[PDB]
Amino acid sequence: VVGAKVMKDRDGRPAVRDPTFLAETQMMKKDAADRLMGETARQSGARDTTMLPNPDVPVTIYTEAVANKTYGGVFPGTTTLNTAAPFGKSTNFSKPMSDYSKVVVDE
Amino acid sequence: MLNVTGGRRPVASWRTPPGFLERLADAWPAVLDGAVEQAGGDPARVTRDSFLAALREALPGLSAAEDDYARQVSLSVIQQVRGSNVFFPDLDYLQAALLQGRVPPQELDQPRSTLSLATFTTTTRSGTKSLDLFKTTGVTWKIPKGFLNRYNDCNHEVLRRAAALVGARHDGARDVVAGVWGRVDVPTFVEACRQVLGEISADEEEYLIALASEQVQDGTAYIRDLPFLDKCIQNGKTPTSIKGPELLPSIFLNDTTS
Amino acid sequence: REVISIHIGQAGIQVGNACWELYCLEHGIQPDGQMPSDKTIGGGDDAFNTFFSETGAGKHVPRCIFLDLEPTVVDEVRTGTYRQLFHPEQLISGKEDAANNFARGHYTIGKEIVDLALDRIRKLADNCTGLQGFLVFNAVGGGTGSGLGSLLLERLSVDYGKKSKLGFTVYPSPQVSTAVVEPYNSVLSTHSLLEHTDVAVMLDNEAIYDICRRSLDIERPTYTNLNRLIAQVISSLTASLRFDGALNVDITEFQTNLVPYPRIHFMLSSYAPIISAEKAYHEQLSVAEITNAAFEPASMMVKCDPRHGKYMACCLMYRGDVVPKDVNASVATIKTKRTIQFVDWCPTGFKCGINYQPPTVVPGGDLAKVQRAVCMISNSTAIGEIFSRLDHKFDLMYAKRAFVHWYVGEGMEEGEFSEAREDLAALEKDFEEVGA
Amino acid sequence: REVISIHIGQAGIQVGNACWELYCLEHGIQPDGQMPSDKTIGGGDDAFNTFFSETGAGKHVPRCIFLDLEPTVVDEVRTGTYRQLFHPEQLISGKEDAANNFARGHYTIGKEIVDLALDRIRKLADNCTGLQGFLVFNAVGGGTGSGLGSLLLERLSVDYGKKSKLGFTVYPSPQVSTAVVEPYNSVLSTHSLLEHTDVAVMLDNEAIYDICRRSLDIERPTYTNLNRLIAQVISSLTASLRFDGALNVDITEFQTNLVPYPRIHFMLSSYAPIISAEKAYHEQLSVAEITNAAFEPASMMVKCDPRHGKYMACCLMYRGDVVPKDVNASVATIKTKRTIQFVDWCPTGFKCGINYQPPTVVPGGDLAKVQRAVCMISNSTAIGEIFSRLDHKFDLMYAKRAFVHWYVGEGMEEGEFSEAREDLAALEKDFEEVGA
Amino acid sequence: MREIVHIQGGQCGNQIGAKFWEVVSDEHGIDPTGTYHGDSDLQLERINVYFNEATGGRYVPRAILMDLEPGTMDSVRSGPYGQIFRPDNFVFGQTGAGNNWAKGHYTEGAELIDSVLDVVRKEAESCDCLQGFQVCHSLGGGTGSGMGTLLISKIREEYPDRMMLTFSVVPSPKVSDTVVEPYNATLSVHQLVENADECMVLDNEALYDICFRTLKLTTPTFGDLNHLISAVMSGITCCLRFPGQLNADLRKLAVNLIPFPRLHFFMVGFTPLTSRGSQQYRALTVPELTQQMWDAKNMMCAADPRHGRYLTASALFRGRMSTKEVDEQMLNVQNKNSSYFVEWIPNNVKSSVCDIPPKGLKMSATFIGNSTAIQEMFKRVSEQFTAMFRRKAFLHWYTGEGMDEMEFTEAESNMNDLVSEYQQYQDASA
Amino acid sequence: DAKQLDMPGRVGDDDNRLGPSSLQKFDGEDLTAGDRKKAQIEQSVNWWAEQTA
Ligand SMILES: Nc1nc2c(ncn2[C@@H]2O[C@H](COP(=O)(O)OP(=O)(O)OP(=O)(O)O)[C@@H](O)[C@H]2O)c(=O)[nH]1
Ligand SMILES: Nc1nc2c(ncn2[C@@H]2O[C@H](COP(=O)(O)OP(=O)(O)OP(=O)(O)O)[C@@H](O)[C@H]2O)c(=O)[nH]1
Ligand SMILES: Nc1nc2c(ncn2[C@@H]2O[C@H](COP(=O)(O)OP(=O)(O)O)[C@@H](O)[C@H]2O)c(=O)[nH]1
Ligand SMILES: [Mg+2]
Ligand SMILES: [Mg+2]
Repeated sequence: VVGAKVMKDRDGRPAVRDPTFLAETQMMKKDAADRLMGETARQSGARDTTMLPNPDVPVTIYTEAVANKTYGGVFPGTTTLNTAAPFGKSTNFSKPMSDYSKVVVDE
Repeated sequence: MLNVTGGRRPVASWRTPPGFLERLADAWPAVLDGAVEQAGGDPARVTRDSFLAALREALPGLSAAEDDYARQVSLSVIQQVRGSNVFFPDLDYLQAALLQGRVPPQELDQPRSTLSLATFTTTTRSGTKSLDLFKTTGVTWKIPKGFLNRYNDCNHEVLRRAAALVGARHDGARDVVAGVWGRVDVPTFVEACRQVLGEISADEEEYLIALASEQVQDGTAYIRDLPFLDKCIQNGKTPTSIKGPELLPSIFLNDTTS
Repeated sequence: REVISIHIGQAGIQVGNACWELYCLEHGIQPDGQMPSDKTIGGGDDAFNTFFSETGAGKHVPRCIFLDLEPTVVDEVRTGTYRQLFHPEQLISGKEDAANNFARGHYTIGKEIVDLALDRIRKLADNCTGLQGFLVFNAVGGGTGSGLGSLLLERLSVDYGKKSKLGFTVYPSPQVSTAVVEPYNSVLSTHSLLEHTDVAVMLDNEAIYDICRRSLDIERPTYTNLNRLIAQVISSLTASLRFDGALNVDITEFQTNLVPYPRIHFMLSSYAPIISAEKAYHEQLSVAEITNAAFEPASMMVKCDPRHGKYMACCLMYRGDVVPKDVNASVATIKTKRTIQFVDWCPTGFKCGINYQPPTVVPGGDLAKVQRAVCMISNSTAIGEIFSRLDHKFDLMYAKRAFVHWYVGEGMEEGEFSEAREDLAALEKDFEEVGA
Repeated sequence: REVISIHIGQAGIQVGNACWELYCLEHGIQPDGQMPSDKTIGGGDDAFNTFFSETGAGKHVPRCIFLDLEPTVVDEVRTGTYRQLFHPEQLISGKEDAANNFARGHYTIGKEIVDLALDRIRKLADNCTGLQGFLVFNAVGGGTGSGLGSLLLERLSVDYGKKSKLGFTVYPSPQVSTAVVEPYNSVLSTHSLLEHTDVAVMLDNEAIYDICRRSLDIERPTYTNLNRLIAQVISSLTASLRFDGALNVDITEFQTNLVPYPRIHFMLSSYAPIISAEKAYHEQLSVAEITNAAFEPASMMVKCDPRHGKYMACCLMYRGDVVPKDVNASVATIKTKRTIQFVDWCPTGFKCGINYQPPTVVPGGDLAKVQRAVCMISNSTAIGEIFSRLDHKFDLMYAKRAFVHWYVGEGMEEGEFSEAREDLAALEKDFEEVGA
Repeated sequence: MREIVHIQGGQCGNQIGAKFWEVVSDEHGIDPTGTYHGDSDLQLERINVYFNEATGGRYVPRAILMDLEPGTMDSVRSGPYGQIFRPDNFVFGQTGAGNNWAKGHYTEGAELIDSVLDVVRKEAESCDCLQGFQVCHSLGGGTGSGMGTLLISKIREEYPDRMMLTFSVVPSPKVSDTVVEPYNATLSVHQLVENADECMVLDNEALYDICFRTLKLTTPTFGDLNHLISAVMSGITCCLRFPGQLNADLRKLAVNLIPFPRLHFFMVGFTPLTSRGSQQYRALTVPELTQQMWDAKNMMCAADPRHGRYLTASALFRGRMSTKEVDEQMLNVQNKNSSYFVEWIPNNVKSSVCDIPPKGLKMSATFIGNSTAIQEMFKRVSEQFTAMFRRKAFLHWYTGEGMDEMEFTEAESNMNDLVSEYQQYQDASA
Repeated sequence: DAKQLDMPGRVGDDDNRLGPSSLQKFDGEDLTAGDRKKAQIEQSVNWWAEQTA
C-alpha cells in the first residue's frame, strides 16, 4: 500500500481530494495533478485532447491547437493546408502583387 | 534493401558490357547456389569476395571488362546500406542491380502519376488525389454559367446551414472560437448547399465537390477555413501552389480548351 | 524574407554540407531536389522561400555559393548524394590551394577568383527580392577561409555597404591546434573581420569537442558531428524567418539588440539541450533548467570562461513547447541570482524569442528528438580575453621573424604585421574600457 | 517540499543504496523507474516528490548524488539492478582513492572532485523549488568520507549556509575496528564537523552488531543488514516530511527542539521494535513497551551508556497505529521514573511526532510486518564520553608521531594536528560544563 | 451618430485588435461571415458606431491596421473573425522596423505614414459625426510605437477637435523583452504628453499578475492578455452603444477625469474576474463589484495607488442595478479611504450606469482612475534611460539615422518635468 | 431572495451562456494540459526506444 500525503483527518474518515483547488493555489502543477488523480480530475476538470493524424509530429500546445482547429483563433498565426508541418509560414495574403506565386482569392 | 519505401536518390548507372545480361539471365540460378553453399547454406551471409569467387566459377567466361563491371557493381551494392558492410542484405537486390546496371534498381523506383486524356491521378501518402482538366488549371477553376447569380444572394445561409449541420448553436458566438466551425465534412458541406440552393445541377455540384475536396486538409477529413471557402467559391480561384515535375508542363502545353 | 549563405574554405563547405542536409530535412525536400509526390497538386508550407528558390520543373536550388581553391572537397560535393541539389555554377572552385598562407590567398589567387565569386553573388541577390542579409562561413585558420575570405568581405562591403553580414567564424583553439602559421593567419584576418563583419559569432573547436565528449558521450567524434550541431545552431537562429512564432526576431534584431557599440560584435554562442538518447531518457526537459544549462561554461561553443567577464547583452531563441509565461519566470530567476553579473550600463540586458517548430533530428545524428530547445547568443568580455591569449602566441613567433619570408615573398610587407598587431592592442584596450 | 541527500564514501553509498531501495519500495517504484499503478493498492498522491523528481517521460530519478573516489563500487552500482533508476551523471566517481587519509582526501584529491560535485548539486538544487535541506551520509573512518566529506561540507556552508544540513555520520567503534589511521581521520574530520554540520547523529557499528545478534538473532550478519536497519532509521525520521500524520515533525524541528547551543549537535539514536518474524507473532506490540525498549542501552545505535550521562533533550518519532493518548502516557511514566534522568535546566525534555503509515518491510529482510515503531533521537553527555575515549587513543598514537609522514607528505603540517587535538579538548570542556 | 475609428499599430496592436473585434462582434451578434444572427433588436441600432453596412446585412469594421511585418497581418486574416475586415484598410509595409524607434519615425514612417493617412482619413469622413479615434499600440516595439506616434501627431494636426484614446502598454523591467525598451518608451511618452488627448497605461507586468493571482490560470498565453485588454476597451464604450440610466460618452469621461491638459495618464481595471474554482462561492452585488474594482491587485497598471493620491476616478457599471446602491458605494469608498483621495477636489468619483450587460453576465464594471501614482512608472523607466544615456550605449543605431543628441536630452527633460508636475499636484493643499 | 433565486455565474466547463465577450471562460486556462502531458510522455518513450534500438 503506497502512502498518501493526507490520508485521514482527525476523525476516522477517508479524505476525498480536490484537485481543482490544488491547481489553483499551485500546491502542485495541474499537469501533474491530473495524471496523479486521473479519476477525480477527469470528473473535476479534465478531458482528453485531440491528436494529429501523424504520430511522428511532436505533441505540444500549438500542435493541439492546430489539431482541434483552434490554431488561428487562440494563437496568432496562419493556418496551413498541410498537417505534417503545421507551423509553416504562409504569406499568400501579404505577397506583393507582381510576385510569381500570388493568387487574389482574398481580394 | 528492396522492401524499403524507395526514395528519389540520383543514380550512377554504369554502362554495361553487351553480352552480359543474356548470360546472367540463365547463369544466376547457379550463382545463387554457389554463393549460398560458399557462405555456409544460408542467405544474407555472403561476402563480396565469396560472391565474386562463386560468380567466377559459375560463369567461366568473364573477359576483363565483363568482370570489372560485376566487381564495381558489387562494391557499390555492398556500401549502399550503413552498418557493418561485411555481408549482403538482399541477394535479390544484388541480382536486380547487376541486371539493370544501376546502383539502385528499377524495382525500388516511385509509383508515378497516371494521366488519362483528361484526368491526372497521384497516389499520395493518404489515398489518391485527382485533378480533372478541360475545366480547370491548378490555380483557376472554370466557374459554371448560371451558378454565381444564384450563389451570391444566398451566400451566407450556406455556411449558417453548414455549421448547423455539424452542430453549431447559432444563438451564441462561443462555438466559432470553440472551433466547431473549423471541422466541416465535404458531403455535409454539399448537402447544406443543396438544402440552401434547392436543386443543384450535377455540373455545379461537381464544381463544389472539387473545390471543397481541394480545400480540405490532408490527413483529417474536414475543411480548414469556411469563410475562406466562401471567397474561394466566389472568386473561382484557389491558392494551390501547383508543383513542377510532370503536372505543370502537361497543363499548359497540351490543348485542353476544345 | 530571404537570406543567402556563402561558404569560404574547406571548413566552410563541410559545415555547409551539414547545414544544407539539415535544411532539406526541415522542409521535406528529397536530396534529388523536389518535394515528395504528396505535395504536387496543392503543395503546402511556402516556408522554404527564404533558403530555396522553386526553379523549373520540380527543383529547389538553394541560395548559397560554396567556394574553395582545391577541387578535392568541392568535387566530393559534386559526386556525393547531393549531385542534383546544387546548381553547378554556385559550387565555385579554383585550381591551386592557398596552402595555409594568408598572403597567397589574399594577393596571389584572390584577384582571379573573387571577381567570379562576386559576379555570381550579384546575380543571386538580383534573383532575390527582399534580401535580409548575407551570412558567411569561414575558419580563420587556413588560407582560403582567411585570405580571400577577407578579400571577399572587403568587396562585399564596397558593393553593398550596410547589409547585415552574419559571420560565423571558427578561431583556433588555444591548445588543440592543427597548424603552425595559424596565428599569422588569424591576426591578419581579424583586422578585417573587425571592420567588415556586422555580427560575428565565434566557434572554437575544442569547446565543441568537450561538448561531444561530455554531454553526447561520443568518445571518438569526427568533424561531421561538430558540423552537425553547428548546423543546429544556425537553424535555431533562422527558424524565426522560416516558421512563424509567438514572438519573432529577424536578422535585423541581432544587429539592433546585441551590438551596443559598432566595434563590439563578438558573440559567445551556446545551445541546450545537447543531450544523448539515454540521458534524455533520464532527464526532464523544462524551460527553467535548459535556460540554466544554456548559461554554464560547460555548454558554450567557445572555450572561454564568462565568470571572468560581465555580460553586455543576451539573446535567447526558444523553439518548440514554450510559452512566454515561464521564460519570463526563468529570466526573472537569472536576473535575481548573483552567480552571474551584468554590465551596469545595461539594466534590461535580455531579449527573448519564441518559435513554434521544435528542432529536428538528422538520421545519423546523435541528439535525441526533444520538444524544446534554447540557443543563447550573448556578449561579454571573455572575448577580450581570447584575443589577448591569441595575441601573445602571435608575438612569440613574430619576435624571431619566423615564417615571415613566406608572406613577404607572396606580396605583402611587414607593415601589415605591425599594423595588425597594434590593431589587436587597440581592440584589447577597447574591451577593457567598455567592461568598466 | 524537497530534501536531497548526498553520500560521501564507500560506506556512504552503501548506506545510500539501502535507503534508496527502501524508498523505492515505500512509494512503489519499480527499479526501472516507473511505478505500476495496478499492483499498489495504496492511493496515489504526490508524497514522493520530496525524494524522486518526475523526470524525462514517466520516470522518477532520486534527488541524490553518490560520490566516491574508487570506480569499483560506483561502477558496481552502474552494473547492478538499479541501472536505469539513477542517472549515469549523478554517480560521481574519481579515478584514484584517498586510501585512508584525511590529507590525501582533503588537500590533494578533493580540490579536483569538489568543483564537479558542487557544480552538479547546484543543478539539483535548481530543479528543486522548496528545498528543505541537504542531508549527508558518510563514514569518518575512510579517506574520501572524511577528507573531501569535510571539504564538501565546508563549501556547502559557504554556498548555501542557511539551508539545513543534516548529518548522519559513522564513527569508528571503540574496540571493533577495521583501520589503524582512523583516529587521525576521525579527529581531523570532527574539527570541521563541529562548525559546519547543523545536526549530527552518531552511528557506531558494534552497537548495530549487538542489535542483530541480540534482537534479530542473526548470528552472522553482513553490512547489508546493518545498512538495512539504518535505512529504517532514516526512513522513519523523514516519514513526517513524506506522509502527513496526526502530529508531524519536519526537518527544521530537530534543529529547534534538540540543539540548545550552536556548538552542541550530537545525537544518540535508537529504534524499536527490532523484532524478527517469530518474536513478532508472540510479542504483543503496544506503545508502552516499545517506548520502554527504545531507551535501554541494549537497543541504541551508539555504543555508550547514557546512565553515565544526563538526557539533554529527546525526540520521539512514532509510526503506525499510535493514538496520542498512550504515547502521552508512556512519555509520562518515563518522565517519572528515576532510572534515567533529565538535565535539571530542561523541564520539558520531549518532542513527540506521530505518523499514520506503518514502517514497511523489505521481502527477504529480517524484520516482520510491524504495527507500530519508535525512532528516538536524543541528546546527552554520553557523547562527551565517546569523544574523550577517542581523544585518548589519538594522543596515544600521536605521542610517537606515528604515520605522520603520510600526512605531511600529502601537504599538511603539525599545527592542525595540535589545534585539532585542543579543539576536542575545548569541546570536552564544553560538554562537561553543560552537563552541570 | 457618434463614431469611433479604430487604429491598431504593430504586432501587439494587431493581436489586441483581433481579440477586440472578436469581443465586440459577439456583443453585437455578428458571425464570422459578417451577417447578423442575434436575437435582440437592441444590438442593431448602435453598430453604426463600429461598422458600415455593405450589402444585404454585411457589416465591416471601421478599423485600420498598420504595421511593418507580414506575419502579423496573416495572423489577423487567418483566424476566425478575420475575413470580415476590408482588405483596403490593411495598410502595410514589409521591411520591418525591428525595435528601432528611429526607423519607425524617420525612415519607414516618413514614407508609409502618408498611405496610412489616406486610409484613416478616408475612413474618417466615411461617417458623419466622429466621436474620436481609438489607437491601440505598444511602447516597446518600433512599428507600433514610432509609426503610431507619428500617426498621432499627424492626426492631431488634421482633426484637433475630435477625441483621441490611446491604449499603450509600457515596458516593465519585471517582464522586459527587448534591450532598447527604454529608448523607445522615453521618446514615445514625450510625444504622447503633447499630442494625445487621454492615455490609458497598461503593462504586461500587471496583466500577468492578474492572471496568476486573481484569475489563477495555468497557461496565460498572449491570447488572454489581449482578452483582458479587449474587455477593458469594450467596457469603455458600452455607454455609446447601449441605453443607460446615466450615459457617459468618451468626451464626458475625459472632461470629468483630466484636471489639466498635460495630466492625462489613467490606470484601468475590470470587474468581475474570478477563478473558475471560486465562481461557485461568490455573489453578484454592487458591493461585490466595488470590493474587486477598487482592489489594488486588480488594476491593470503596476502602480500601487496607495503610494499616491487618486486625483479623479471613474466607474462605468453595466446591468440591472440601483443607482442608490451605486452612489452609496462610491460615497462609502470615498469616505473610508479618505487619505488616498486628493483634498482640493471634492467628490472625486464620477459614475455612470448602463442597462445592457455583456452576453452571459448579470452585472459588470469598469474603472478608470487618474492617479498620481503613475509617476512611479515614468520614474522607473527614466532611471533606465539615464542609466544607458550617460554612456551612449546603443546610441549609434539612432544617431546614424537622423536623430541627434538633443532629442534624447529633451525627451528626458520632458519626462523629468512631468513627474515633477505630478509630485507637485500630489503635494498641493487647499 | 434574489440571491437565492440566482444561478452561479458559470456552471462548469461547457456552458451555453458563456461566450467570448463574457469573461468567465478563458481559453488560456486549459483543462486538457493533463492529458496532453501524457501524450508527450508516450511520444518521448516511443522516440527514444527507437533511437536506442
Ligand atoms: N569546426 C570545424 N572546423 C574545421 C572543420 N574542418 C576543418 N576545420 C578547420 O579548418 C582549419 C584549417 O583550414 P581548412 O578549412 O582546413 O583549410 P582552408 O581554411 O580552406 O585553408 P587551405 O588549407 O589553405 O585551403 C582548422 O583550424 C580546422 O579547425 C570542421 O569540419 N569543423
Ligand atoms: N555502518 C557501516 N559502516 C561501513 C559500511 N561499509 C563501510 N563502513 C565503514 O567505512 C569505514 C571506512 O571507510 P570506507 O567506506 O570503507 O572507505 P572510504 O570511505 O571510501 O575511504 P577510503 O577507503 O580511504 O577511500 C570503516 O570504518 C567501515 O566500518 C557499512 O555498510 N555500514
Ligand atoms: N499584451 C500583449 N503584449 C505583447 C504582445 N506581443 C508583444 N507584446 C509585448 O510588446 C513588447 C514588444 O512589442 P513589439 O511586438 O515589438 O511591438 P511591435 O513590433 O511594434 O508591434 C514586448 O515587451 C511584449 O511583452 C501581445 O500580443 N499582447
Ligand atoms: Mg583549406
Ligand atoms: Mg574507501
